[PDB]
Amino acid sequence: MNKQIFVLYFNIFLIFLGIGLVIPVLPVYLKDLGLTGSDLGLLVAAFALSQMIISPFGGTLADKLGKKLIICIGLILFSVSEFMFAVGHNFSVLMLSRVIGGMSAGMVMPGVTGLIADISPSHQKAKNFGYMSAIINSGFILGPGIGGFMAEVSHRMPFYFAGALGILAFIMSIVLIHDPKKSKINWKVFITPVILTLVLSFGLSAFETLYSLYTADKVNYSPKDISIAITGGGIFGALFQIYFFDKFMKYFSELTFIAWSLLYSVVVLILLVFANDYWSIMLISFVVFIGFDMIRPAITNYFSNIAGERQGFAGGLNSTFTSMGNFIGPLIAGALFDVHIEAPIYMAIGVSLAGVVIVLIEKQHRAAAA
Amino acid sequence: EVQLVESGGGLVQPGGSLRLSCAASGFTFSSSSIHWVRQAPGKGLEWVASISSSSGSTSYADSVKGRFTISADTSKNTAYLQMNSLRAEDTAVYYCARYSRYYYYAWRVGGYWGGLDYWGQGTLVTVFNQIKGPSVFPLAPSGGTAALGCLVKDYFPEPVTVSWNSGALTSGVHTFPAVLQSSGLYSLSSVVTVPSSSLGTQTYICNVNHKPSNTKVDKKVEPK
Amino acid sequence: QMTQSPSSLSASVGDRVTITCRASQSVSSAVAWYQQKPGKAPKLLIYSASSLYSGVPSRFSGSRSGTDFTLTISSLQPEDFATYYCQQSSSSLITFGQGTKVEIKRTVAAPSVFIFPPSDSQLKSGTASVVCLLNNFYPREAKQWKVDNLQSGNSQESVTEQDSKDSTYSLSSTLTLSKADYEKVYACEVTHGLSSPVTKSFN
Repeated sequence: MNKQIFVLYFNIFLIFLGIGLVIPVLPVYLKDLGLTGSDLGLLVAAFALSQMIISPFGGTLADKLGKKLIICIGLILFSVSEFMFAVGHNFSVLMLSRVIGGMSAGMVMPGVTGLIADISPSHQKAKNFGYMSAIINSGFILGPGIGGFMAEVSHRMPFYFAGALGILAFIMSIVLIHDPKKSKINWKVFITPVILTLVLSFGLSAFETLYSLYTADKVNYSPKDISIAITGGGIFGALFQIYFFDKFMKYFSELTFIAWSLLYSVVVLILLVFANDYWSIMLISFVVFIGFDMIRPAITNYFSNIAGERQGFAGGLNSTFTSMGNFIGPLIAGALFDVHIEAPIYMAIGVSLAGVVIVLIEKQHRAAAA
Repeated sequence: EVQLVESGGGLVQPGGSLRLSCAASGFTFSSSSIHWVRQAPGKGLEWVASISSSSGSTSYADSVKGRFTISADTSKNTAYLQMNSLRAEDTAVYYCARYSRYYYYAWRVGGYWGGLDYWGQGTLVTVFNQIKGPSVFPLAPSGGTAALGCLVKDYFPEPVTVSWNSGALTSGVHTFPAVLQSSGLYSLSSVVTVPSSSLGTQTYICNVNHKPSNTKVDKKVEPK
Repeated sequence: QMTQSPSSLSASVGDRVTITCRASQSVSSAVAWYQQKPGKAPKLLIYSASSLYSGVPSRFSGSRSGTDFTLTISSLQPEDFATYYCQQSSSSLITFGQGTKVEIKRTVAAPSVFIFPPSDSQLKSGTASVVCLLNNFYPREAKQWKVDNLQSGNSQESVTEQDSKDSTYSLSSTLTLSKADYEKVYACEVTHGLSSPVTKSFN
């Protein structure tokens, strides 16, 4: 398992590293190809829309025809998309690359989630999902760093590197993932987790994407200060995801843990609103994301638990609605931020309270059922 | 994709009010706002006002606050800048621009790109209305090539067009930028070169147009 | 609205140019860059990006150094000779830069000095205007009016922009006098481009 789980973690890391690889080099591509702002908005939207559309079907196909096949095809698609972006000198080629990348993500993430759920002992699933969330975050962190480090020779080298990594990951998955040994439909158990993940993503991506702008406009944070705050928050979140998430899973339930994390998030966000000092903002930023960083593995575990033999479908639903929230969040957040500097934090607090209400309602329904 | 078109600029009285319209079309995956930016003749760019497309929140420059009012109506996706108590420093070319911000989610890192993406053609606004006609004086030319020209004086305000042979001659014609005299009136000169052998071949005419006065004059330039 | 250095510079095609904009100390957000050619609206050249991402090498590269910002053009292509503005946003307002103009360099040229007498209608008008013109000279810096062998204050100078295909300037200096002063020789001296100042005279 320590070799199959490692290759699954590598696949998910590759997907989320390729996601963030494009940030440092987007203006260079726009200037080189003579693209407008409408083109930039379309290029951003295409990947997210493709992932949204493909993720549930990808998970269903992983359930039906086997997860290893869907993962391998998704890795092939990832390599094709990265190479297409590497050699693309036209807007249509770039849009096709983004679409193929979104489809590859919507095929790889549901399959990897379902397989990690399937090959895990019942007492180890939570730890594995916490590790997966930490790996996803690490890929997000390392994407832009490698993309900007390897753009000093050419703004197209990162995508050649990413395509090569996709080839290596596909070969590793073919060799190392075990072939399957052998081999719900109700749309009522999945309603609360999809609503929860959608609301939480919509309100949390709003605060995450505009954090640097908010800190620069509020407390005069230089780029190194924002980097310090982001790295401290990421270190604390990773430490809690890797070490404490599974211990909380044995003690509490998924819903109780989610509610407590959301209440902690509300408290710390309120404390962040009323902070105007440099060191106050730094110290609050260090700990303001811990509950949010632990909510994602908890939601993945809840999706896994409420499912039966449809782990891939649960992964696909999670991917679809997480990406939907992550796309719609910052767009609304920036419009609100133009009128008040504290608007994204207000959206985060509001969605946290709504999530607490949703979790409590679902817990009460469960108690009434039993 | 998006187009912004300005309208409603023209001659105004020094103290009157004037309304500018910006008609905008097109959709983008961004957060957008409509801004007004003016450029005084020969000067740089100055931001004057802004309004948000969603939850319309206005913003004004300190040098324009109180006198100007920006608004928008979303029935036809149009913005308006109503300027009252116009003063001397309000004569400029006014553009409406679209500020767009695009977002790319990646955890607590991630890109956003913002700027005035799209601009209009611009409309000229002249505040002074002390309109008076110009006076045209020829410059007598009298080597391989000599020069002759027109001298336009004591005109106001300062849209003026100078042409030679109704625009037929467009080679070696230099129209100097207008200057302000001590009397508060504008003066400029236009000079065209011509080989000395061509001085008598064809007589030279000089068309001077002052649009606010609707004054179109033609002056013949001949050697002394 | 923000200080930009230099106010105007000249360089040849293929050279590397740096424009410095002095930004606000009250906000730390990035700066957008705009390009404007004569007679047309400004055009967005560089977006305002996230503070974490600024410094990737490119033909037009923005770089934040301390509180200042720098626009670097690595290769001066012929069509990017224009005026450049920096823009900074804030809570609700927008601030523009003063503006830096980039001009094309060429070899030193001499001006064709001409003098023009007041016209007959000008004489009948009650004032006399005498113009001295310099034509097709590249170095913009050029310097006087003498009457019977030196006055200042009563003169107006107008200089044209760079020529589209020739890249030289034209200067007109106009001296205006009353009839009592005018009727009581004239000459204009130009210092440039030229080994010795050139005087053009008439009577």
